[PDB]
Amino acid sequence: SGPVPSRARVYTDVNTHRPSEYWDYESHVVEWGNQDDYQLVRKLGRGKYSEVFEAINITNNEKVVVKILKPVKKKKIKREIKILENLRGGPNIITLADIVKDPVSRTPALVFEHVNNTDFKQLYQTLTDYDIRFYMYEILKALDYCHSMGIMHRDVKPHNVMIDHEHRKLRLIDWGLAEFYHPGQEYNVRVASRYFKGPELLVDYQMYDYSLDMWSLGCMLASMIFRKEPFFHGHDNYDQLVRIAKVLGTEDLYDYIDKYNIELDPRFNDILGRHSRKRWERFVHSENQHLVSPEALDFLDKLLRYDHQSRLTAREAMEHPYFYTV
Amino acid sequence: GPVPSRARVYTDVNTHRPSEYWDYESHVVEWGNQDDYQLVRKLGRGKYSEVFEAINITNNEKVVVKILKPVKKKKIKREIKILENLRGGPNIITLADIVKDPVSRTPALVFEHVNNTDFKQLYQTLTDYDIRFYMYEILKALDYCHSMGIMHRDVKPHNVMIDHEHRKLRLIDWGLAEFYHPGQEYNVRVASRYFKGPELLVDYQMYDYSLDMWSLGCMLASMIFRKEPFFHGHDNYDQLVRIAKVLGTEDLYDYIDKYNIELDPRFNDILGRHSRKRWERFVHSENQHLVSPEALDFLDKLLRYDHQSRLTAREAMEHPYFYTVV
Ligand SMILES: Clc1cc(CNCCc2ncc[nH]2)ccc1-c1ccccc1
Repeated sequence: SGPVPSRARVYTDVNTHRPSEYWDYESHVVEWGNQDDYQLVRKLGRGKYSEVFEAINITNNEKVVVKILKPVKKKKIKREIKILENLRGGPNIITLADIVKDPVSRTPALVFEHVNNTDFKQLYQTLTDYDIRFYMYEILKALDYCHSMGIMHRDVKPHNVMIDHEHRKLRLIDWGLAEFYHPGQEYNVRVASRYFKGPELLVDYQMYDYSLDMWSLGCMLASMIFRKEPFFHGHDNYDQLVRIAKVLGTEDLYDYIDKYNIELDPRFNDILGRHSRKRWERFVHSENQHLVSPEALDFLDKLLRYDHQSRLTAREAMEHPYFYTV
Repeated sequence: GPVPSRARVYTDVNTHRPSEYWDYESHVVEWGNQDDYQLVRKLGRGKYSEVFEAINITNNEKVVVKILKPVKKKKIKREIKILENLRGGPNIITLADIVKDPVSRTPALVFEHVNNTDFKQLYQTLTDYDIRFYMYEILKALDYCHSMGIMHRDVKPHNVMIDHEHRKLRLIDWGLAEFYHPGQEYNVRVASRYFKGPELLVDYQMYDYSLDMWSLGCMLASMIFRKEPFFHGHDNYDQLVRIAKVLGTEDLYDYIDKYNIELDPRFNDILGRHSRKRWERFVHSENQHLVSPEALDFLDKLLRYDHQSRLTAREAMEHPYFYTVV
């Protein structure tokens, strides 16, 4: 008849039991403050529908980050703002400080706490096996919190994780794709960045949950311990599933899609092939062995599962032996 | 002639901004189609506008439609520009659309719907706290619009829509609002009689945002003392006399001397001599529950003849009267 329904094993009804105002971002009233209080200093980068700037709040001489949004979709701006407001103050969540709009331009801008970022590549060289544990625990704090608040980030990747290694501070940012979890709801699968996309998205299984973020986090952990960036290197969304199948095997992939009665896209049949399930110790080499341990591999194995229901939740992951040292 | 004056705050916000932001005469107005809106009932009738509750048929959401009698096109452009400039500001009525009826070609402004609680029910059950709360909400609107270089120039109870059930307040009716430019001489035929600042009544044209602070003072006094209106003039000359009966003729002569104001000969036989009355004189059994030393200290700092001596909206927000509000 169609796909088998699914629901989160944790924080299932947190949004249902809350008032309409909290989860309805379309009805949320956005109060745009004056942009004069902020003086833009330099461009920090340029995203798809946003330009980020380092700025100074002239009213208190404090550094801030200003994300000038290309207002391509209003509903999307409202969702992000609402989620940021909802999560404001949460552990390791980027703090939205202000919502402003420049008076002639009338372009929406989000003002955040400033983070002194340590480069992905630069941090990578000096990252110890403990450091991977510590920061992975810090991300888990952010995820367990946002999941407990009925929100799935849906865009977990190293670019969205800001780290100040000098102060051992981590912030989960870029909430633009984030969404309110509602049990039974069917979500758009065109979320997350290709390498971090969960199997559910690639096979077009819409009734996904917070566990999506746990797959993404698994991909990040895999890339870190093994020093293989990205871990699953798809060249497109179809190939992405093949790259996962080359590691997890095609047997468990068919068991997954059968369990949820998923109609596999015709473009898959000719590229998927047949693949054995690979051991996690196969990726261990001389360049990465110092960051790899049985605990790390046991933890990774419990994150990188086809079955979204079978993956550890953020809270279960926090209790894993891998983190006994943090 | 009269000594020049300028605002103590947001003096050159407009000057340092481009021509497009404040030249409303050059602003390009794009009139949408009125067919998206179905009028429900008349909410009231102003001088050059008729307001209606309406339904946006494309989304079944209620909206407010202000049909404007097009006596002057320059004024309509000014309002539209100001509304567009302020759109999204805290407690500012949100302009949602600008439409013309296809056959009538009459200009109409579409705003976000506000459910206004019945004034009579609200007036009797209002408490000391509700006044502090709603006053702070108006201050948010004023500090914001003054920050954007705009003086409302028509602050009065009628232009403050309050939804008590949801504790929502909107400052509306921007038809008399104007861009502040330091040194500019404005038309004094603005605001509503009871709310007209001394500067308007003595024909002192170089006024600023502080005009709105006097008007707010009139509302506050009316609220805490349960006297409506507080200064009950029967005309614009008598209006100054009503103020003089409270503030005293001594300070009135100090004011007009400070700015070298030529007092109209019509004031000669009506002004008289009046002593400075203590604010405690207006306290009675019917209003003593809404009055406090903080309230009287705050009111005293708003109802000043000298427009430069009145608290700015930001200073007013920092007053001890609001120490009990978020
Ligand atoms: Cl300003 C005002 C206004 C109202 C209601 N205004 C009615 C506005 C209206 N009615 C129809 C169209 N617009 C109620 C209370 C207040 C008020 C509340 C606290 C302190 C001072 C004043």
